[PDB]
Amino acid sequence: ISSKPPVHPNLNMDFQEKFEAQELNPFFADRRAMRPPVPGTVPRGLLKEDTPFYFGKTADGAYVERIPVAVTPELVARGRERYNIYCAVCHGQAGDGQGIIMRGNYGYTPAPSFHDDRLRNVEDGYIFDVISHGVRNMPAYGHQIPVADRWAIVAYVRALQRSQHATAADVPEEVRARLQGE
Amino acid sequence: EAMTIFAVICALIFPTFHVGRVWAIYWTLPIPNQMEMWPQFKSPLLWDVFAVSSYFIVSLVFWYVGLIPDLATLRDRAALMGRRLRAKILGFFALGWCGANRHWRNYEKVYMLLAGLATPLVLSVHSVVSFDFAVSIIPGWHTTIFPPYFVAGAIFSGFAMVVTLMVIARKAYGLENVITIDHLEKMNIIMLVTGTMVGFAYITEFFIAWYSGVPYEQYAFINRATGPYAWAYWTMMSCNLI
Amino acid sequence: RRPVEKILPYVRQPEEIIPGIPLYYATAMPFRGSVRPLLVESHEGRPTKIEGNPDHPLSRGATGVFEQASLLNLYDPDRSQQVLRKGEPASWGDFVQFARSLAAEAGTKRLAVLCEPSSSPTLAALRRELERRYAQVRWVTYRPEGDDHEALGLQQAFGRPVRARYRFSEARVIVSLDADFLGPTDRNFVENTREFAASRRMERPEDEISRLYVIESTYTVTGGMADHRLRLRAGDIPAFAAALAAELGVGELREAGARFAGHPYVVEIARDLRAAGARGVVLAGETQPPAVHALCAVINDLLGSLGRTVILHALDEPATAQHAALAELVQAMQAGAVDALLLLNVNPVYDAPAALGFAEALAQVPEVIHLGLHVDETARRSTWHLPSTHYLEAWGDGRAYDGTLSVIQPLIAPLYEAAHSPLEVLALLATGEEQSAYDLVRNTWRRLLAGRGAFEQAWQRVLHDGFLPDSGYPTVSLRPNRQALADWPQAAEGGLEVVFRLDPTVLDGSFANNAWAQELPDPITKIVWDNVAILSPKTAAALGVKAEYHKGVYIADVIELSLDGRAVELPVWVLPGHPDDSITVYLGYGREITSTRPERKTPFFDLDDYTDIYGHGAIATGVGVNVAPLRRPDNTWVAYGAQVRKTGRTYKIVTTQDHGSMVGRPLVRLATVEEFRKNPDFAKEAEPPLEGLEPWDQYPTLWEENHPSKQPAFQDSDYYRNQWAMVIDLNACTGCNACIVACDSENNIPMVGKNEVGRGREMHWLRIDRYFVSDEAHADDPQIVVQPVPCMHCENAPCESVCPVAATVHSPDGLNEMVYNRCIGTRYCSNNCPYKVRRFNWFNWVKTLPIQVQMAQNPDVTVRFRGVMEKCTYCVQRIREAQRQANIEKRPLRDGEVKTACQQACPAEAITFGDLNDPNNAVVKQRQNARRYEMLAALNVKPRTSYLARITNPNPRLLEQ
Amino acid sequence: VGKLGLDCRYCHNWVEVSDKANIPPTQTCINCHSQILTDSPRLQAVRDSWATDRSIEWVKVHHLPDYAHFSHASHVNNGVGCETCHGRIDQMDVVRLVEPLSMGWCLECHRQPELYLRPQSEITTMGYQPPADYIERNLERIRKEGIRPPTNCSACHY
Amino acid sequence: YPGGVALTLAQIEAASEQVAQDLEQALAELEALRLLARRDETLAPYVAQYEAILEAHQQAVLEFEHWKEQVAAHPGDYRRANRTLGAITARHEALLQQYADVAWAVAQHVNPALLARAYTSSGPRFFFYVVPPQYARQVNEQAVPPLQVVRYLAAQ
Ligand code: HEC
Ligand code: HEC
Ligand code: HEC
Ligand code: HEC
Ligand code: HEC
Ligand code: HEC
Ligand code: SF4
Ligand code: SF4
Ligand code: SF4
Ligand code: F3S
Repeated sequence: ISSKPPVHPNLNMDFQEKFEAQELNPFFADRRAMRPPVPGTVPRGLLKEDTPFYFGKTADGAYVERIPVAVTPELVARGRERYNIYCAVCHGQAGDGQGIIMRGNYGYTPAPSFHDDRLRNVEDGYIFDVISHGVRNMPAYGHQIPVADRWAIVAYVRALQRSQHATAADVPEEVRARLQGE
Repeated sequence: EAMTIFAVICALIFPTFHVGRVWAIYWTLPIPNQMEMWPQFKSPLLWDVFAVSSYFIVSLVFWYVGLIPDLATLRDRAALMGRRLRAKILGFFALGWCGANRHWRNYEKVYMLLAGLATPLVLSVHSVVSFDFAVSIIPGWHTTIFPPYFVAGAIFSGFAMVVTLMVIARKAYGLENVITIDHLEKMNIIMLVTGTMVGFAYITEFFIAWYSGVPYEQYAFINRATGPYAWAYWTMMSCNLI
Repeated sequence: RRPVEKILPYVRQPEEIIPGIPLYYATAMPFRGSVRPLLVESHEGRPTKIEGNPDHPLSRGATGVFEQASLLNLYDPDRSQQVLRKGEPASWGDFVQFARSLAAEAGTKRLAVLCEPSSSPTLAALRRELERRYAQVRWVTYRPEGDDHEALGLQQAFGRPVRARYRFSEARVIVSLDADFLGPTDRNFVENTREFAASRRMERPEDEISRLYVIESTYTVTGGMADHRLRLRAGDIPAFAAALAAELGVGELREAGARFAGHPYVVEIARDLRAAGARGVVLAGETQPPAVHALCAVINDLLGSLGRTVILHALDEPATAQHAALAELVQAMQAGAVDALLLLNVNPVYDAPAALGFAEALAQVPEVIHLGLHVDETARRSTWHLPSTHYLEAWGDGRAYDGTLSVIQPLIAPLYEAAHSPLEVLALLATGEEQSAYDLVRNTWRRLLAGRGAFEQAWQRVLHDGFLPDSGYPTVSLRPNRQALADWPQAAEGGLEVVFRLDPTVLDGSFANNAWAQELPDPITKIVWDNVAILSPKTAAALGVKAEYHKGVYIADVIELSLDGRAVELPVWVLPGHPDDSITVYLGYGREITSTRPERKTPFFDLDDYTDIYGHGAIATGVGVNVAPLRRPDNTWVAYGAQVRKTGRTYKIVTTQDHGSMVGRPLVRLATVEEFRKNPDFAKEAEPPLEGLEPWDQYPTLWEENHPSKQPAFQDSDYYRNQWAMVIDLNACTGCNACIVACDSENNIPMVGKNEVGRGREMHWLRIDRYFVSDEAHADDPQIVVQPVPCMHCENAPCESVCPVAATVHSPDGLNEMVYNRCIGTRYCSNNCPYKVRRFNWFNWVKTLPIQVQMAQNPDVTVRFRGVMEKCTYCVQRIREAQRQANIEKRPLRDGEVKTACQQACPAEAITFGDLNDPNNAVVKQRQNARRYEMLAALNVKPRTSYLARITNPNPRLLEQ
Repeated sequence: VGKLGLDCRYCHNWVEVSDKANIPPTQTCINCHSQILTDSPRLQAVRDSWATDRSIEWVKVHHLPDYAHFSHASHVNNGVGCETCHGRIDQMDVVRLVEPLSMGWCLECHRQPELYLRPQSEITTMGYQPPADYIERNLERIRKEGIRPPTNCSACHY
Repeated sequence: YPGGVALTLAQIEAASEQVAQDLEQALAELEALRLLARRDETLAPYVAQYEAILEAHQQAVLEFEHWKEQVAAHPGDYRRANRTLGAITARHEALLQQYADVAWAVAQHVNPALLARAYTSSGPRFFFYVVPPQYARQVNEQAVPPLQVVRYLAAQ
């Protein structure tokens, strides 16, 4: 209600003189606290130890046929969940039934259904790279999402591809209620 | 109690001000505050607050009640002989005084009450302000005789100022017929009582260093006599004893 | 009412890093002609604290004092904002066009450098890529405080250049011979420290222990944590070592050491070393002529120890003779032969004695070009002064001392526009545009990678791992057969010794504008903010000066020492350790600094001068007097001919300790291996338990049934699982004094000024107090002890009881955590505690803190406001991020998932910190050890950090006494 | 949210694993507002910001002081929802911060938790009515999951 | 403060029974450890390293009655059940966790590898961009035994 910044009497230690990440820094050109890193720098614990598990550009061939990790369904649990938060928005919960954005009459590029056979036989390391690096019209998401999620998401996809090539098809979708909002 | 109450004012400012964060001292009070927080009652710095915030009050209310017949007298004079007709209207602190039987008996037992009910508080106020020292682990403080001692210090300090006020309240603006010099005579005994009761403790301090002290408490009082503050303790004890 | 302080996140998200959580980049740290390893936190690509590289076995995860202050050198104010030409801050873009046109069409051009000592292949290879074009590049490595002098003594001894490594775990008995092997001033401070400490670490009722025999000329930190130390003027330690070896059997050698045939400490150790062949060591310090180091080679070869003094062949670098080049440089300055003068990281106007002139030549020559970090005395006198990057923006390469071949991760962009790191500048001289150091550096490795995997699997691996593994030079054998035996008669005498020596907290003044280091007590004497002269009472009582104090502030006389008509004065302080006719004047501390920021006056109603330590100027001004120019550059640590003049201006000198020499008190309780062999229960015997009552820890109070540990509300959290405690293997604790500085950076603090600390307040939480113990003042044998003292976070805890405003509590796990919010400042939190460790934010030092250092205070802890206490907290901050990380995912806390700052920095693995009630951890082994030294346990306090005593190890008789 | 059906982990990433979860970068809007709208006079700051380096000048709310730290992941992974603490955002054009986020309310959960905590199955569901027999269905998790909330000074104030 | 103390009194009982069933298991393992590693290790501190917890675990049983009976005696104070339950589960999960840390060393010497089924073994916090701990807690919970740790070593 009280539309202004409210009265806090003792401002001694609210806004500490030091500044945490994602906070204003009144020194630099870009008013910002992060000061991003120089290229080439490397952490202590995030080397591309096993390139399969971090990349698909893994052998002389730049893509990988299969998931390297032994895949329990608990990995796929995150796959389902992680799909329906930052990947079912557009490709949709069913892959082909396009999500709210594309079914929303908008100026966006329509994406291909995962159920198309051209996607049902692809190097899984590529579909991984689709997340880490992006595609012609589509952004990346591995810029922000964890990398194990980049795998769990794929097992759900490759399983969701295996929905088709079987008569477990035509999943019910709740999109219309989302177009309305109520 | 003037000489007490104003001392308590210029006293209480220090606990409010030798702290660094004055503004955040209302947390010390047991108000149900903006969160589920309350003070710590194992702390004599808090006992000091309730004590002085009661001792400013009880000594006042016992002084204010002490001076009701004055306001009666002055309210009675303001009409017939005094400053103004509107000093009477200022003297409503009389609180409908007439000096009657029905409540004067009560005034006596109340003056008895606060006498037997502020002394148990006085012996707790300065004792609290001594408990803050002696409760500690320091050897020069943990010695247990201090609360009676500092109290005797309060005697041997307070009357040591009242006489400074009475002398100067006896020369120019004085009451030869009411402030009899025989009063100050019988006054300095209860000073001189603590002129020696204060002295006996210095012996105990200076004794227990030789009797069963920690090897630090052994050193703690050798410091007092021999060390940086030889200017203080040699002359101080001698000043307060000679 | 409050502000609306915004949040400005990324735009072009770097994928690896994330906002809230740091991630550890693996840099290096150059100094003194070598490069310690390191490991940063790098909160969102901003460095906040440095740490050790646990993979690199040379260090095994440790960081001495000299690094953590460099972290603040990075974030200094008044560094190199603008490029200065002539002294004017004019502009950069003209300089590149200028210097480029100078460089490409130059020809001969006769340039000179006066570099910082390289210790890196990119530098040494670019030197060749440079010298390919321009004819004569004199290329003097101006070593700080002249030639290292450990190496020049050995180029003839072995016939070729070489450096040693000095294991000390395979070796027990060590005659130091002035060697500050355990000295933060010296190099390889870890491997000297650790495997020496392990020799001192017993974990048994008796074990074989080092038993060094130090014979220093000036009382130094290595001589403290030591046994049978001796005081003997430098310039005569050669005469000491002369009669030494004659009592061992190498040669006659009698004439130099004329008067030490039958000295006790000589004839004592001689039989021992010959009796300890594969275990005895003979070191040699830096205050000598090089024949001492020949003797360090002759006897140590003859002694039989080669695997114990591990020896390693440098890359053909013997040519570091300070006379041979630096004079020979200015001999070309005065002839107009040399034109350009490309300084890199140095202040030779500050340094570089007048006996061999520099400034007289500097003003002769134009085209001067000083690359530089500060602006001190060389920028002001040059015609071009580049700004310089710190090593954090260099892409530098660098060798660890004598071993591996590391490489820096640069963490932050150049904080200041146009910093232009020295390496690419040195390549900017190579007739091209400014070489991208990222691509420049890489071009060397392919010629020298020595790894069959290509870069993007090797470069990524080394930039990750912090060290190129297989490197480390090949190990030479015995070359000497008594070659270097012909520079003896330099044992000259007849005058006061004026020896120089670098304090652990500063190194040739190159890190003076550095508060964490500048307000760092020296370990010898808790001195801060002034250079000094330390000496004996017998000379003082024969000279006429004192360290008198009638206010607990140490008012001090002066000296006005005078060498060749180049006299200056300084405070004289006194120590009962040093010998006759000798003073150890420490360097740095006289380094004039020129400020860009204002003095920041505020009204007289407001305090700024006492708080604004960065106000009156930058830091390095007037903190002491400059002393480097006085010496003679021949054996350029020592000096004669100081016509002392006890003059006036007798001003203050400030310390934290302010005193010393406990009166036989139970605070260190040293003990012998003889006594330790007799009564392992002696840490308690000083104040044992009572007539028939329990052992002291776990001793019941009056209350045991209503004790809060028996009540739920203290017991009910996600914490009681792991009680925390922090022992200290005091046997290896000597005044490294890095136990402090990591506390200062991890759990942030402000600094304090001379004008303020004089009244005795210092916001260093971890006191590192030293103490002296003599045999009731028998021969004035000091026999020091050092011991840190954080807030042993008690159980009974008087302080907790006493905050009325409940700003203290025995938090779960022995932690007694302070809150910097709830307190009010009545300070009786502190007065209770026997250990006056509840420091107090007296003034608001952080409010006056500038827009530069604020990068440094780490973004995880509560910086504190005026009127608030503070203390150790066991570096709780990294308990929280760990225990929280275990609350997410069900787990315990490992033996080493968490490492405190006092732990992770102390290179001697003294502090261990592993959670109590977790029996597999090191603490339960180090607490269950016999000497669970419980400091002032007698007050029934029951604290954690139940640390250990020292066991000094004397010698059987052997004519010792 | 209310008519695009996004859950909260999309652009408020690092709330499951971090402490003090992030407001998104500008890049997130560039996932879709690079080529979905390209018209409005409402976010020319955004398009320019991706085309420049000045990040989006975001104000914030809920700014409890920076001497009392906090961690969403410590809560969210252990089953606490945004309806309880940050309010029902699904119909919120601009943030009301309907909860105070002060200590006296911050602590009512750490003394009386089981009135609030979620089963972790679809925690970010603004239209969540909990079941009946909610409490006893929850305490069986505190008995098993063993959460043991904090009551002390050590937790957030340091 | 929903409905008083009597609600929580069912679950606090459900904790103490887990302890009582673990009196059997811990003391059973204390037999088995003496049987499994008779002489395959130092065992002189290391067996008593496992016993030292046991006198504490049994001591808390008599307490868990006293803790609990102080609650069920008067059900009119909600600010004791949440605390007694927060104490029990911590004093319980600790002793479960302390048994494990002493029991994983058993495998650490019998097997040269303290197994990859040891702990969550997730990693540091900056190893969340690759491996959120969410994955790890579903590894640790669904793989690691609380007190089937040495009976697991009967398979070895
Ligand atoms: C899912 C259940 C949650 C989401 C999504 C978010 N929160 Fe939290 N939250 C809380 C506080 C007191 C803060 C302020 C942080 C600080 O000042 O240090 C926050 C912060 C956020 C933010 C960003 C705003 C910021 O940078 O300060 C976001 C996007 C956010 N939260 C989303 C409090 C709580 C809380 C009560 C315990 C809960 C359960 C959550 N937050 C959970 C969620
Ligand atoms: C979330 C995790 C995902 C996943 C698994 C995929 N996408 Fe997309 N995507 C979008 C569009 C418009 C395209 C077409 C690009 C073009 O026409 O040039 C794509 C492309 C793909 C592919 C095809 C790659 C190939 O093998 O040829 C795949 C496998 C794929 N995507 C998977 C649009 C979007 C979105 C709209 C904003 C979002 C969100 C995503 N994609 C996210 C994902
Ligand atoms: C991106 C597409 C978003 C989605 C989907 C959700 N949030 Fe949001 N949130 C976003 C931004 C850019 C901001 C900044 C506020 C502004 O000034 O516009 C926010 C804000 C919040 C906040 C308040 C944070 C603050 O500014 O102090 C909260 C608590 C929050 N968001 C939570 C939240 C939840 C629970 C969501 C899904 C249920 C959600 N957000 C959607 C970006 C985006
Ligand atoms: C794809 C998933 C989207 C992401 C990611 C973000 N937004 Fe969005 N936004 C999206 C749509 C389909 C719409 C239009 C729906 C409608 O009701 O018209 C919007 C709308 C907005 C608007 C309103 C524009 C106006 O009315 O002037 C704004 C201000 C907006 N979006 C902002 C915004 C920001 C700042 C985002 C990242 C933090 C963001 N959106 C993400 C689809 C998507
Ligand atoms: C429910 C309504 C909660 C509110 C409101 C707050 N917290 Fe919480 N917190 C909650 C639970 C259920 C738990 C325990 C989870 C477990 O498995 O242990 C917690 C725990 C914490 C911790 C844990 C300690 C740590 O990991 O560092 C902290 C620091 C914490 N909570 C902080 C916190 C703050 C600062 C809050 C309000 C400002 C707050 N919590 C509210 C549940 C709830
Ligand atoms: C979270 C885990 C907390 C716990 C447990 C405790 N405190 Fe708290 N406190 C917390 C917050 C987020 C706030 C901010 C409220 C506001 O006013 O905006 C506070 C507040 C205080 C204060 C007042 C500070 C002020 O600026 O007014 C005090 C003095 C304080 N808290 C003390 C305190 C103590 C002593 C606690 C246990 C020992 C404690 N708090 C618990 C967060 C949390
Ligand atoms: S414990 Fe402290 S003083 Fe001792 S060596 Fe380590 S850092 Fe230095
Ligand atoms: S030693 Fe001092 S700071 Fe440490 S717990 Fe005890 S009283 Fe508190
Ligand atoms: S724990 Fe931190 S604050 Fe405490 S003494 Fe050690 S390093 Fe310093
Ligand atoms: S006594 Fe207490 S109120 Fe603060 S100043 Fe000290 S912790």
